[PDB]
Order: sequence, then C-alpha cells, then structure tokens
Amino acid sequence: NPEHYIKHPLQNRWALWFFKNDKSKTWQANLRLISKFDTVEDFWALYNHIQLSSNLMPGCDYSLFKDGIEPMWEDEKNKRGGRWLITLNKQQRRSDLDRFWLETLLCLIGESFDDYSDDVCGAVVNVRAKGDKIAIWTTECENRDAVTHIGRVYKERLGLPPKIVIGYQSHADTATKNRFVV
Repeated sequence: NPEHYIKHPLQNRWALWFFKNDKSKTWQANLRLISKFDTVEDFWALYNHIQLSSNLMPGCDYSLFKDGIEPMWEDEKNKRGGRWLITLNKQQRRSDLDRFWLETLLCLIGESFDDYSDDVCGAVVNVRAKGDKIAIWTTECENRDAVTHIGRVYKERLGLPPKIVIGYQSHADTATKNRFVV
C-alpha cells in the first residue's frame, strides 16, 4: 500500500538559497545554495531546520527557485520577467513576515496558480533594516493574463485586504514603476 511508505512528490524540484552581505566577497560568491528538495516531507524537514526570516540579521535573504533557475535577474528565465512585491514596515517583521513567507513557499510548492504556475520562477525574502520585502518572481512581465492571475491569487492567499494594492515590477525596470496592480 503505497500511501504509508511513499513520500508525496512535488510537481517541481526546488532549491532553497541563502544570501548574506559579506563585504569581503563578490555578490555572486556570497550566494549560497542550501538544499534542493522535491517532496512534501523533504520541504518540511528543510523548513523546520532553518531560521525564521524574522530571526535573520538585516542584509540577509532567502529565496526558493525552481531547480535550474538561479535567483538573480541575469538568469535566462528571469531577465524578461518581474515580481509581485510585498513591502513590510518595521512592525510587520513581527506580525506578518514569517507567515507571509511560509504562505509564499506553499503557493510555490503547491502550484497554487493553476495553469499559470508554469510562469513562476521562485520567490525571495529580503530582511532589511529599513523594511522587509517578499516577492514572487515570474518569467515574462508581458504575460498579462498569467501575471495578473498570479497576483490576484497571491494577494488572497496572503489574506491581504482589498483596500491594499500590491504591485508588479519588471526586473529590467527595477534594475535602473509598476506594470500591474492587483
């Protein structure tokens, strides 16, 4: 009876990355691949082992990306895409950060965007002294239907109120303005 002894496979294999601002190293060399996983059980084993984002010192990041997509704009699957940005004030580090990040991870591994989950590349949490941020990265900022569906589902998944707006920015624009709001 497979149910009892088989791990539950995920649709994708995912890689968890960590970044810390060590000024003695190049940006690229400070980026650090923690682990890959591709089952429900292996996700929880990894998540339960590592620090909550709210416990990271300012200047650190986690990211979760589909295996083979590096968490930087330069990657072939990121350079024409962009992100849905969640901005958190200093008081939301305590109230919302960790639960928003966990929810974001589950939206990814649970493929919660239906047909358009294929457009998802990963997600990034930035812990910063001026304010934390969470973003889902998608692969094509011109994909109006995919991007807006991802944004609508995401916003409801976080339980954000309908008086709040979240914005979607292309990476190319970020590197030097919202393309969509939801």
